[PDB]
Amino acid sequence: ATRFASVYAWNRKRISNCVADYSVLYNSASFSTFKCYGVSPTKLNDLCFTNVYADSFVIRGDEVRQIAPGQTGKIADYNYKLPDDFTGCVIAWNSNNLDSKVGGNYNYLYRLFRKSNLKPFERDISTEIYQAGSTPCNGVEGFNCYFPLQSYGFQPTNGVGYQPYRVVVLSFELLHAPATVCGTNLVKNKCVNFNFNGLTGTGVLTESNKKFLPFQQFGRDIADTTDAVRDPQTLEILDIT
Amino acid sequence: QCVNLTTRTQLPPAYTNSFTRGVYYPDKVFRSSVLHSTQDLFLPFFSNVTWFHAIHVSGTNGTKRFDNPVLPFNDGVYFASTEKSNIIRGWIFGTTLDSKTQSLLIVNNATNVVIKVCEFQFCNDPFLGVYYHKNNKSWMESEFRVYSSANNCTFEYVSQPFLMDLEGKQGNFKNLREFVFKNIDGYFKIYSKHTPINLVRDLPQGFSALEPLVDLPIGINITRFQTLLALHRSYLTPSGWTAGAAAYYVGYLQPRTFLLKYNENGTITDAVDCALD
Amino acid sequence: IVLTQSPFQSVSPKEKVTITCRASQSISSNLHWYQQKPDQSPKLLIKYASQSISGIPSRFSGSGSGTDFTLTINSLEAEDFGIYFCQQTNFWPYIFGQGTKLEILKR
Amino acid sequence: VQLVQSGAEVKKPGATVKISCKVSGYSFSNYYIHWVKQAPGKSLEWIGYIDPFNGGTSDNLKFKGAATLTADTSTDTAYMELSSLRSEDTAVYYCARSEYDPYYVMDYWGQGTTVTVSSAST
Amino acid sequence: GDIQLTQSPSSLSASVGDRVTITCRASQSISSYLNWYQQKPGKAPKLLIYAASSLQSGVPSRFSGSGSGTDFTLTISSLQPEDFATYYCQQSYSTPRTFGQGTKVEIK
Amino acid sequence: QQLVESGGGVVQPGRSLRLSCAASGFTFSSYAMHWVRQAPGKGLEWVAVISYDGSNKYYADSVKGRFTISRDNSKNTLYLQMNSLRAEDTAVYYCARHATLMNNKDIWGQGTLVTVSSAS
Ligand SMILES: *[C@@H]1O[C@H](CO)[C@@H](O[C@@H]2O[C@H](CO)[C@@H](O)[C@H](O)[C@H]2NC(C)=O)[C@H](O)[C@H]1NC(C)=O
Ligand SMILES: *[C@@H]1O[C@H](CO)[C@@H](O)[C@H](O)[C@H]1NC(C)=O
Repeated sequence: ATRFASVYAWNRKRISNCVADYSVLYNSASFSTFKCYGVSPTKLNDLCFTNVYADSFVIRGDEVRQIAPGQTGKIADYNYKLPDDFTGCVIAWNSNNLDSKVGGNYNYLYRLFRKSNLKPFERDISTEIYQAGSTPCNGVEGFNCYFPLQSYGFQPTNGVGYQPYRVVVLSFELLHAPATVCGTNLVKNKCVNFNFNGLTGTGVLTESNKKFLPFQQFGRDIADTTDAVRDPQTLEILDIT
Repeated sequence: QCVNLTTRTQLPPAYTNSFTRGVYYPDKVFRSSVLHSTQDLFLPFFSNVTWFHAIHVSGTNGTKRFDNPVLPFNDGVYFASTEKSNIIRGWIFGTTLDSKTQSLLIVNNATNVVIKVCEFQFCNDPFLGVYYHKNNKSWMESEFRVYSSANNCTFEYVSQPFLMDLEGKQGNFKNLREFVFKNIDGYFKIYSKHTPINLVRDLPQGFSALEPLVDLPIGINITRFQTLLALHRSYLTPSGWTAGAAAYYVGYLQPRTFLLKYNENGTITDAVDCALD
Repeated sequence: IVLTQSPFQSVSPKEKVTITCRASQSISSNLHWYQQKPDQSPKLLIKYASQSISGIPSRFSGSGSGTDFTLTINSLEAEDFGIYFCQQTNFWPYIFGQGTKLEILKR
Repeated sequence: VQLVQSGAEVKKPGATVKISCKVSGYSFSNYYIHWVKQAPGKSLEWIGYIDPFNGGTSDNLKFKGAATLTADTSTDTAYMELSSLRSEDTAVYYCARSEYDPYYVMDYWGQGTTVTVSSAST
Repeated sequence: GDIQLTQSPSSLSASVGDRVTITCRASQSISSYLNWYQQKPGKAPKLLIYAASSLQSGVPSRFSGSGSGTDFTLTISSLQPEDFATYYCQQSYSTPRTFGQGTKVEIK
Repeated sequence: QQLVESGGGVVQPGRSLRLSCAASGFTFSSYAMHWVRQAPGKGLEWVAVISYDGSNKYYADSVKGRFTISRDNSKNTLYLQMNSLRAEDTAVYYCARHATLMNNKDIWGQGTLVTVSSAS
């Protein structure tokens, strides 16, 4: 994606009803800090999910160690909060060639103060004035009270510890809902056990000229046996004897 | 938005008789020249079907009658229309017809129908407004003349347009278009068909087979609904609304046992209800 | 994002040796150079490709140019030599140097 | 200052080996841990890095041993479980102390732990 | 009542390479909430120091702020031929905000 | 990034003149905004605030003329109507912002002349 927001207004994208391309995640290998939880990253290729939350933002190259489930520091204190029990992966890399610009990057922001620690996964777009001391400022700025938000300072003149990371966080769950997001060569005329689309049986699969209507799946015979099936990957009419 | 023109009209719902109608394929399984029998929700033959009119000119001058009510879903719903010039797009299917429940919002906005399962706020007189943009000379569709709020949305999908024209035919087709809507077991499935009809209004004796379009995770009970409309604006003449005329057919489904006769190519022609007589 | 090293580097005491770490396509400036004594844990010679860890004598340097990263040691001694490594930086996994065995002649 | 690695292993093919890297001499939650393999006659190979305070697995697929690293924070130990042992999994296993911040050296290591995967007995 | 400012001197005709200390004094004890502005007459007031002790982008350290409480200091150093303009201090402690009367640094 | 102002002009005393100032580059919405006054040869005198992040309006009691201030946030614009005029207010106005130890957002409009006189 071309434009991640900051951490005070981080973008969240509920994703379901598709398939996971978890291979090139590991084959990317241009990513600085790439960690996971729940069960092993090699294991998560097939072990799949009801409903995932993909939320991303941009933070500093020093504060990214604050991003860890159950730590402290500003980004996890007032900006974006991983829960106490977490499943997903933290994906983190540098985008110094895009974000930090000569003449100064000050598009990005964050919240530096709030009158409590932040509830998990809940953003804070309320840019009203917090009153640290008791003197009421009441919306306008003043004394004992500060502005809530602050920018980052990004230029390519920064060191490597001050480079912008485009941290995308993937979070997962499991429910009464099914695994809506989830990650064998055909043998002709061979007695072969099989499964097509969950349909299971044992037969001799052949080429067959009986002609389906497109939406259809099975064929059947007089006896309510499963007579003929269509190969889902390459549409073809396959008998079952 | 929520601009509204109830224009309530009297008179009894004009009924009709579906002769052989509303027989879809209740499976993907390909069968050839066999008699298959299942007991499923259908519109039973020789049934009372209400020929409703969304917009109805009864001539003196003008007098366009906007009657289309919110209608209960009951067990299941059948739908049929001709509409050589489309004025119909989608349906509002839901329960509260409001927030607090999900909303099934089918918009066949040209050309990419964007099916929507969301939580909306549907107005008192919802329908799709159409106007002229003046930028790129294109007729847009204002979609919030239907509903004010769109938020919380649970599901979204896009497909090739279910509603489709052919025309050039100066009639003699009418492009009779049928859509069956059945909500079960987490799958609300849509069916369709397109048929020529030369008769003035009502339905012929032929059989109409409806394939399932998409089988979608809906998970909501829909007890009530209303159709949607496409209207526009006019300019000074002795604002403009109610483009053309609009009428359609509605009937409710019901569990019945049909015997299904497939053809050598699996095209069902003859279906017979068991409980009919 | 794979790095390439030269197999063996044959020099003598007092001469300077340069052992490249050459990464396909883009490089990250940081790099980590490793001295492996036979059957012994390689010890990090160069960190960040601009600094050497504490206690490492000053003949040891590291650097990079373009797609290259050089391990360059001046005034070699027969005590010093051993197989040399680099490590890639970031880019998901770090591919460690294939290794380059430093031989020193004149014995 | 001290990463002490459990004794060498010898396991039959397809079997499992979990090796421990014990820590002392620094602050164990202030540093990530890399696990590095080196085969016979061959080079360093990084299998994964872990976090002491949380999961940190970013296992390069490389040889797929379903590898999982676990930190036992009480003893300041890091663990490496390697299953489906294959005839080329016979190699020395280094654990490598990394910085908690995006910096990633290993300045101090364990000594190595050899695991031999062979159908032949010891 | 209001918070009075005291900007001294209200003008200082200066020369090349000077180090001018334009003082803004306060009637109350203000923590650091004082600023500084560049205004050539007819321009927009370009902010120079924020919180009385911090530099600004585009403005090098030839300007340099310090002070707290009542006493605030504009530390202009190595006075440049473009720096000769009408300048201002600024409270943000309470409401109402007042600004200083201005100090015009100008070529001798 | 940029601030634009409504047109200044010569207005008879006692009248009213709404002041429009639209933003660009970044929104008005997340910030406050101010108005200040510069009479010719006179110092910059603060006038009034706006505070959108709640809702509150503060005026200078030095020039306490009920110069009303409110928003058009969706156009990133701000409206202060010149009420109860008197001739010494004849000056240029600026749209303003204060770096309150946190931000560096002090952005200033171009400046337009309000004139309070019976002679055009
Ligand atoms: C279907 O939606 C209807 C709401 O319209 C729910 O039916 C209601 O059930 C309660 C009893 O729990 C009755 O008192 C109401 O009269 C019913 N509504 C109507 C309109 O009659 C029902 O809960 C939903 N379906 C399921 C399976 O829960
Ligand atoms: C249908 O309606 C007609 C009146 O138009 C009535 O005579 C008949 O009994 C009804 N039958 C059914 C099945 O609703």
